[PDB]
Amino acid sequence: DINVVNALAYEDFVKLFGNVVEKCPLISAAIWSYRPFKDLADIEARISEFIHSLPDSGKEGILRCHPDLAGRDLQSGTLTPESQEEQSQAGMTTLDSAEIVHMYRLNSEYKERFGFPFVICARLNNKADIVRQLSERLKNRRTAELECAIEEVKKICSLRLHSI
Amino acid sequence: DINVVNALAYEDFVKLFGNVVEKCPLISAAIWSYRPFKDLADIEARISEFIHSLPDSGKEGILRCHPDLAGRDLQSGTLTPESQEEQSQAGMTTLDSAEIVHMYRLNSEYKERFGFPFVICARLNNKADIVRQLSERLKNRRTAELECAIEEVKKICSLRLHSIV
Ligand SMILES: NC(=O)NC1=NC(=O)NC1=O
Ligand SMILES: NC(=O)NC1=NC(=O)NC1=O
Repeated sequence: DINVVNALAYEDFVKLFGNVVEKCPLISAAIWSYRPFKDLADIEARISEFIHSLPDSGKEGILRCHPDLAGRDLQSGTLTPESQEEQSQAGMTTLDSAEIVHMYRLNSEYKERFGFPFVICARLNNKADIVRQLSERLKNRRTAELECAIEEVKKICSLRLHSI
Repeated sequence: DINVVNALAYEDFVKLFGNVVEKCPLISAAIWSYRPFKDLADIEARISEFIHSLPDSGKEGILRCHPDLAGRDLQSGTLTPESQEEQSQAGMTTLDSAEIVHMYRLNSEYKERFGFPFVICARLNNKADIVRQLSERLKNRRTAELECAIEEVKKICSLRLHSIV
């Protein structure tokens, strides 16, 4: 109900919406300045607007706040609830030994090339789609890759918003 | 040693510097793009420039990521390590029921006016300085108070950085 949302104290707005962009509560905290909102779509547009106003370093910074698919945080039970649910949905929690070594290998190569983690919208992809895109995006130039990765962040955000 | 900082992987850099601006690891994460850093001052300068590049809503957003002095989080024991140590040094951890209630009311008035928390460098202020700044800054215009608050955020960041050092 956009009306209860629009009436939220900023503290409560940030508590509810503070993880729609992984570990970046600043983003949701920022867009509260633009209340009242017309609908959830208004909130989405404001968030996209904010992200796109950032320098490239800010975009890369957002990416660096994300945990690896099937990486240290998954295997340590230190993912946020959203990341944990999303990664299980994409099959990351039931990878076999060979699949885990492969994901490690693919992640290391990606981060070495680009200087941020590989990010994809897990809820929109299965295991196979994920390996396909990783191998694919590995071949991108940095500028094109940054745009690609931020689009996945925005998709993740939209789904997270709609799960609230 | 800046050489060692300059050699950190972003995962390690974010882990170590991710809380120099409260609950805003994004800023630490962003500035890693500009490495190598000449010195600590280059780091602070990149932080400052990043913050200054944000829209006003981003600056407000940063402030909104800070907990209240003596507030729910302190009482619940759910502050970040730095905030916890910083409020204890400013005398927020040994307040009686009266004072806790009084801090709550001052914070309520400020945040109702400005639409973000009252932020002060706690490691440079005692409990009486805190109440005094709270009352003076309540009079500021919103435009001015935003810049004043952000300066305090930069002060906190500088001392967090030097504590890491
Ligand atoms: N791809 C990632 O880097 N992280 C994952 N994508 C999601 O949507 N959730 C995650 O945990
Ligand atoms: N003033 C605040 O809003 N927060 C406090 N100032 C600090 O320096 N540390 C805090 O926890």
